[PDB]
Amino acid sequence: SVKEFLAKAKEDFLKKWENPAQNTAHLDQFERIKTIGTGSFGRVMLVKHMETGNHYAMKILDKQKVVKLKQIEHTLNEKRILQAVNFPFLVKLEFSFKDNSNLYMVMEYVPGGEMFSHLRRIGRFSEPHARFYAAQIVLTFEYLHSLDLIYRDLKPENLLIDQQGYIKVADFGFAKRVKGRTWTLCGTPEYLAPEIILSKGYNKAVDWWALGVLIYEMAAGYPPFFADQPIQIYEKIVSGKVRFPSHFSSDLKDLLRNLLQVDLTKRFGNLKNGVNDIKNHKWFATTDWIAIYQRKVEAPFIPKFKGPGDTSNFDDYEEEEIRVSINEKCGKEFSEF
Amino acid sequence: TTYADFIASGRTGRRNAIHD
Ligand SMILES: C[C@@H](N)[C@H]1CC[C@H](C(=O)Nc2ccncc2)CC1
Repeated sequence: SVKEFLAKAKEDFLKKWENPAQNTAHLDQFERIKTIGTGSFGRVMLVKHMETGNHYAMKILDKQKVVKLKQIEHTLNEKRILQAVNFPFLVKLEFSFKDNSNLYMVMEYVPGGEMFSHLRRIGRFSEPHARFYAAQIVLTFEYLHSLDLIYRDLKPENLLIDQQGYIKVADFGFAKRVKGRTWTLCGTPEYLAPEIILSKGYNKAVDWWALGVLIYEMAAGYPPFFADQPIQIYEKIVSGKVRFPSHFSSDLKDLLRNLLQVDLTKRFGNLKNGVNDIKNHKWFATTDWIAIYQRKVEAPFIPKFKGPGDTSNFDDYEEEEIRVSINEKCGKEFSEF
Repeated sequence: TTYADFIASGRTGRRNAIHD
């Protein structure tokens, strides 16, 4: 039934992949309220659609800044992928468009904040709390990978908490549809698999390593490999000696040692049994995968909701103007956007 | 403790992606 879900899901994805939605709104349809996020390229603002009174989150990219950062192809990936996908724990793209200066992706507004902010504040999550979120990521990766998509930037910063306490994965700036291997050095230092650091040519397994990093960080309050400067972090990763907090259950550790596995023939998610190596782990024995999918499990944490359009679950950011030049920038580079 | 080492570090804020 998982096989059957995913085959129908692939058919859905393919139609949208081969014929992307394009130019489905305009900047002037929106009232910009507040900047709720930055990076890894551009910024994301709470906006309000006049015609429905709905709130959305609008990502804006400056086309010239994208060109300078050699993110053209990645930005086209991001929008082409995001418009095509559909899964409960993936943030939804409602509209995309562009003007002379910028690209815009209007997503659904997820008011609950980034997981990062709650994780840092509270300190760490209990194993049950972390498992609840981890299960969501497992199913989301099961879904993306079945589509040949690699996500390539899992971290708490990219995981939004909705009004029901479930996750939306946001920021597809490095997501790529690739069947074999790929080589681009991208991701976030703490979450890179050794094979990326070592410039080897890698695949969807980097995402399962990054899951290992996440689970550990959710449970411990800090990541498995940290230092003040990325090079020091890479050194720790390629040694691969990870220390677990004494509070980690023996199941948690054993999950993590199979996810934070330098050896691709042994790293879970990669093997002949695929994602079932994760799903049937003992750390996950209490997990009801169908109930997680259907959003029937009771969330361990439900964010405060002060109203529609409330942004108090996000940090405050410097506000930048949206400049729209009279001359078209980078027309040809972004023609399919 | 490891917690204290982390909290005193420069990377407890939002971490940017890298690229070459
Ligand atoms: C840290 C960066 N990789 C990036 C993570 C996702 C974030 C976002 O889209 N937030 C958001 C979307 C929808 N609703 C509320 C917030 C933008 C900043």
